Amino acid sequence: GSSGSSGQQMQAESGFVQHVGFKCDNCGIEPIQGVRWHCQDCPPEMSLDFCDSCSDCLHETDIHKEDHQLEPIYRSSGPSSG
Ligand SMILES: [Zn+2]
Ligand SMILES: [Zn+2]
Repeated sequence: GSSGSSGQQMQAESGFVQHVGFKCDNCGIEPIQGVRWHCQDCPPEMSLDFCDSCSDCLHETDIHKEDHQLEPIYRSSGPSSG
């Protein structure tokens, strides 16, 4: 059991992961804060991303479908050069 909500203010700050570039393909929230649900079924090119809010939502597109699965991405993992 888990569920959280928030508006649009002082969001980008010590509290939740701020994913830049990734936008929710459900509501349209970008950047995506918190956990970024990245589809697993979809290809690496047509990879989708849903916000924790739209994590329990169902979206079906040309490629994406309801059967497809989603991966809860808490923190963003990259090269972190430097
Ligand atoms: Zn959303
Ligand atoms: Zn998919």
